[PDB]
Amino acid sequence: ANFTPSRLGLVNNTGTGVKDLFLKTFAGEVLSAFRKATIFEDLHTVRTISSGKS
Amino acid sequence: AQFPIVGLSSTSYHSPGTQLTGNAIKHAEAVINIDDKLVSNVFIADVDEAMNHYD
Repeated sequence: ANFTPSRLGLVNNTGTGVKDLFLKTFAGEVLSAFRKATIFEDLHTVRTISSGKS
Repeated sequence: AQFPIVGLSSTSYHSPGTQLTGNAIKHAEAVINIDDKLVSNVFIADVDEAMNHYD
């Protein structure tokens, strides 16, 4: 301990929190709810029609 | 829009020595106010469009 640093995150020279002049930043990854296992979309017969009600 | 209309006259005998004054031919007009806007509209859903077999 031989130096007196210039704390550039302090609001003045008369504080305790050496942070709080810095910013909170986006991490880069956004979380979201998981996708439930859809096992019945497959394992059945699928057909497509172009017109009609049944 | 306004349509003016004209037409009248008269005929009489004259006595010498007197001055003719005149006879008035007065007019009128016909006006045609413009009505509101006529419309005709319809709404077609896409369910019926998809379930149909003609346009």
